[PDB]
Amino acid sequence: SGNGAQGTKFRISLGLPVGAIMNCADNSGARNLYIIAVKGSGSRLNRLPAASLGDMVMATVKKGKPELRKKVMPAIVVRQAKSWRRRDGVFLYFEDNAGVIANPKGEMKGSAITGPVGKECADLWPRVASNSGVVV
Amino acid sequence: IIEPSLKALASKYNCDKSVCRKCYARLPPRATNCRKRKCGHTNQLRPKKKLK
Amino acid sequence: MATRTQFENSNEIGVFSKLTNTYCLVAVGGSENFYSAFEAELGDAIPIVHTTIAGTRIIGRMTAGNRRGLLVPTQTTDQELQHLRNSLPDSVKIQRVEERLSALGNVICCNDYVALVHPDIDRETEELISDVLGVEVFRQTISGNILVGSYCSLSNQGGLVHPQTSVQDQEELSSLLQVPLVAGTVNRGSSVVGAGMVVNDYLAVTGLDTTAPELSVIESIFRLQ
Amino acid sequence: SHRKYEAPRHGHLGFLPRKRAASIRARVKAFPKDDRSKPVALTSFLGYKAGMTTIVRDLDRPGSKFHKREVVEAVTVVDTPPVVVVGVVGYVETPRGLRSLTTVWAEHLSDEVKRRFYKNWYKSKKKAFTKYSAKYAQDGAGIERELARIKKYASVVRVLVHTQIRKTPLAQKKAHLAEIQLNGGSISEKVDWAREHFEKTVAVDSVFEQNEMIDAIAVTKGHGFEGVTHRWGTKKLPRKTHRGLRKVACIGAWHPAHVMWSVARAGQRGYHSRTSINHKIYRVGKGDDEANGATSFDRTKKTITPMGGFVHYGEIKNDFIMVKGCIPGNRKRIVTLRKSLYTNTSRKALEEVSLKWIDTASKFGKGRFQTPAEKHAFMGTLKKDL
RNA sequence: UCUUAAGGUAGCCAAAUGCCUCGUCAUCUAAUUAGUGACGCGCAUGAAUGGAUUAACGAGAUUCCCACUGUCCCUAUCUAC
RNA sequence: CAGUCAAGCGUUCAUAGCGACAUUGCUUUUUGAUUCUUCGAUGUCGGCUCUUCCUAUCAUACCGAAGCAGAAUUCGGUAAGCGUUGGAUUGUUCACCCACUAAUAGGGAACGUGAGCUGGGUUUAGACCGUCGUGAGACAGGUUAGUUUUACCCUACUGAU
RNA sequence: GGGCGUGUGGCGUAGUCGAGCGCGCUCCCUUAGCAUGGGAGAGGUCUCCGGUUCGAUUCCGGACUCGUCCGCCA
Ligand SMILES: [Mg+2]
Ligand SMILES: [Mg+2]
Ligand SMILES: [Mg+2]
Ligand SMILES: [Mg+2]
Ligand SMILES: [Zn+2]
Repeated sequence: SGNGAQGTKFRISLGLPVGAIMNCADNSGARNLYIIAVKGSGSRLNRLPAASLGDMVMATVKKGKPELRKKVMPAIVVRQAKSWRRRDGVFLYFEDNAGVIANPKGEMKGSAITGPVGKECADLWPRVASNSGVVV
Repeated sequence: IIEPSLKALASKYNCDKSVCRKCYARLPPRATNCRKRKCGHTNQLRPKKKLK
Repeated sequence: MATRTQFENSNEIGVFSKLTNTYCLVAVGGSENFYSAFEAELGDAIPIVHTTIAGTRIIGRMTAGNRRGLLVPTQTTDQELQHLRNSLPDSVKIQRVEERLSALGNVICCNDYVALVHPDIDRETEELISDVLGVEVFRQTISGNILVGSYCSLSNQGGLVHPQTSVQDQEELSSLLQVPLVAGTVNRGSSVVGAGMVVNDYLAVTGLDTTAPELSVIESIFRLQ
Repeated sequence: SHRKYEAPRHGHLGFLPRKRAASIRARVKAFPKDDRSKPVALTSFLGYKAGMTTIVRDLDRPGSKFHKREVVEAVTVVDTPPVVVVGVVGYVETPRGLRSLTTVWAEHLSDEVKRRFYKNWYKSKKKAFTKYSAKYAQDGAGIERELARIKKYASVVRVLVHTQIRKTPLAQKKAHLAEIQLNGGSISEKVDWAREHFEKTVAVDSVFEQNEMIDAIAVTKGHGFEGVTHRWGTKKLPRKTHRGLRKVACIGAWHPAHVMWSVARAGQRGYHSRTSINHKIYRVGKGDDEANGATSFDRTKKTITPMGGFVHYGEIKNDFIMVKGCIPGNRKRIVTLRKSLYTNTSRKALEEVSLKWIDTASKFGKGRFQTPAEKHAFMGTLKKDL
């Protein structure tokens, strides 16, 4: 995350390392996002920088519209599909990995989100919560 | 603005010093040698750089 | 007044607050300036409730409010529901909604008389809105934007809609809602106007980056003078 | 040449050597600092680790996102029967450190404590402390001269106490005996408290109370001989490695021409004595009480023991300490619970905790029910029930 | 005109043949001393020293994509000997 | 890699920051020079793994100076306590880009580390091309394929009597 | 990476400290074609920026850019 964080986030189990391809949930014309970096990740020998729900990543559009391909852009993870624990102790997970496109300040490139988003992401990014249909 | 006399009193402790050219030590304004051992008590001193 | 306020740096006030004629709702994790704006402008006549909806600081996008009633999602806990029941006046009715879309502020754009909803809501939820809020309902999209609550700001006097909206859609929605509507932007050009600001009959609260022509458009369309 | 990429050291050098502990009861290396103003009280207690469970409580942290919201936390249960005071000892302080000078015992010693002084109890004349009890049953002659000796000398007074192992479901029959420091009043008041409390029981609520941060001292679970990969956490060698891959590749340079002590090698894992600090007490339960597992919100009369008992331990018919989180040692192990060595404010050590619900489902599987009444009500009648 | 008889024709190329060289342009990628397509004063390509092309075939050498996975993040567990 | 001198630069002003013409040093992570030791043999590239050491400090702690208003930055001191990454290409060390980060500092330990691994390169015998040679053959020119042995002893270290 | 040199009009290229020609094409005239030729055109921040000079392409310093040459291990 980093700059555009609205508050802090509890540790969510990391599910999306570098090289992961997730679905592109918004209506910006991109089909999938390919994660090349995680904002705020630490440094360890041989350890891959991994992303969780609500994290801001750097991503490229591998499949989609040609004006979105072949460049790096920030993205926000909204669906994780690797099970994580909340402080009320429910273990929950979606059925796919999904993110949306944003600028470095966090406002969405698109306008609407298809499918659910996590509340740990909706609380942390208000534009995602603004364009989100259902928040769970 | 502070006051003219009060600026004089504060600058007596903050600005009216000398600086050793070798070890950057903040020194008395009428000093001849640096009080520090690491520069070897040298006499290469300059006035502390004022504003304006 | 369109009052300049931030939520700890956030220029989106409709996300973190829900303002009606009879009550106000604000998030629990708020700054002194953010609370002081609603306390000074609203006064002691109108209750301001510090609330959490479904464990989330976002309350404006989670709930849809009216002077007659308040709608909350299923995930709202019993402690939050009881606190809202105690803090709110006896006139308003609070009822949980069991519906898949579950983010009622995004789904529903409503005022005292007439409401716009997401087209794909369930019929039981539409009847629940018509019962609790006492409000006639239309299923419509604002130039293809299904999130009418996020992409419209509505009051009794007038309405602000999305900037990239077809003019034909503007007179259609204006005739359907019986209020004048203006396409405009808020928070230095942000498209999401309903998430950008809250409004009622005598007060509008917006982000600090909302510019002076935008604020003039707000006070003109909502007749706050 | 220099290492190509920097990385932190595997393992902690301050927990060396990783050998087996000397005893199964870990030693209390330090007691809380005395001040001669408080009343005379013990500094620690002995119990047996029973197992873990979950609770739900309402979190009170003014500023957290989970403020005034329910959380579920893991707690561990320590079965604590009332300990029996037999004996006191005094320590004078020399230029070579603390040194005991006398030890004065109680008169009647039970069988479970005098089994500690034997390796073959079943073939014995049981002659232990017999001439010492013969030193007793005079008026006072050989007794208060040692007691006044501890008063005249002996700047530190410690009390010999022993557990009541027969009150627990353990099959040991031989009690554990330990020294616990007294931290109240003068030396005379300490030894007067001990003399009054010979052959008497001290309960766990006399030393501990709720929302208190304490330390657990215990020997960890043993694991025998372990390779370097799990014993130290080193990186596994690649798949096409001849002569094995759960190893460390370079165990030292050419010079110095010796294996260094700081190189991770294979050996014993576990069964080390550890002291884990800052564990908050959530419940000081009473064994002479039903509805131990009930709270003010649950209010169903159930004891703290789960369905089918604690796995590998049994029942909690005595008093217990519910303490937050994990403590070292496995179940059925003696553990010494100690007061904190310092005053911690932290806005976390001062939090008042009131529980909402305690889990009493079976830990011997995926338990669905908290009480047999609830299980019977859900499932209806069965074939075995007529 | 010389040298020494004739001076590289048709084709092909930073090719398993190009030192400089990680050649220049395009493409492939977020990023390519790799790959491919072009260019050619080619250290030192070239016509049975065989040149160019080529379907099918190859436990031949090389690049990319889909599927797939403990190769890896980051290790854990089980069986036999 | 570091001094000393101070013509100059720095609006003005040698020395905030620099600094010519000179000149004094330190170092042994460069490359040479030499040939002392080893030719009845000390396993010669790089990478992976792992420990420790040095400071000529990239970051973190506390400070001094400024051509230090704030923000950002630069120079310097005590300091090695603590950290110093994920990738595309190449066998590479090196390099060059992408990106994260507080920062992506430099080095030593028989150019640490092959009875620890690997064998891409180099460096046998097969084979192809170009140049050279009448030829056999040559080429730190290019290409492809090519067996990586032994610990049960002593010490050291890790644990156990 | 370093060394060594280099840089002029739209294009090519000449200049001793006192920016010129050709070409392209701007125009007009010229002509039985197998369409030429004549006369007048414009055009540079001399790679750039400083200093010396009275003035530097012309002298010099710095930077930039291009071309060359030499360079790693076993
Ligand atoms: Mg690696
Ligand atoms: Mg090394
Ligand atoms: Mg290093
Ligand atoms: Mg179990
Ligand atoms: Zn000095």
